[PDB]
Amino acid sequence: AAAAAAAAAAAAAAAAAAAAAAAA
Amino acid sequence: LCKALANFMFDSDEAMVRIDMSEFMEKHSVSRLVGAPPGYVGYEEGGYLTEAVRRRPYSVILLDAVEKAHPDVFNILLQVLDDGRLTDGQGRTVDFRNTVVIMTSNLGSDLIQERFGELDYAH
Repeated sequence: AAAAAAAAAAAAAAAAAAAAAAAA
Repeated sequence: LCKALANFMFDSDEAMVRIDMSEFMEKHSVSRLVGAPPGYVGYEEGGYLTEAVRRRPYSVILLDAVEKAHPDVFNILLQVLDDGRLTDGQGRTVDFRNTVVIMTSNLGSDLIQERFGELDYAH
């Protein structure tokens, strides 16, 4: 008589980063 | 003579930082040695001169061929020789209180070759 435990289920994401440029 | 100071101080000629200012004949290479602001390209790297101090602050900073560059590179060294402070692109101060700044040129070389004889050192 076991009961299936609901989980925590850790997740993930990321993030870029642009870069402008001078144009001499 | 600069390598002699480096050899006296550090037992090696190239245990130092030489940055030859003939490479900086344009203005904007100020950003090469002090870095680039937040937003722009080389932000996460720092200026070359500031990082090279920030590792080993007791060192010798050599500038050679100082007549080659643009005249307004030398607000950076106004900061430097006022307080030993320099603020790279990330915005932290770098202590230059253990550094020696040597600048060389060949300005009056015609005048020196002409008049080193028959003249005192002072005038």
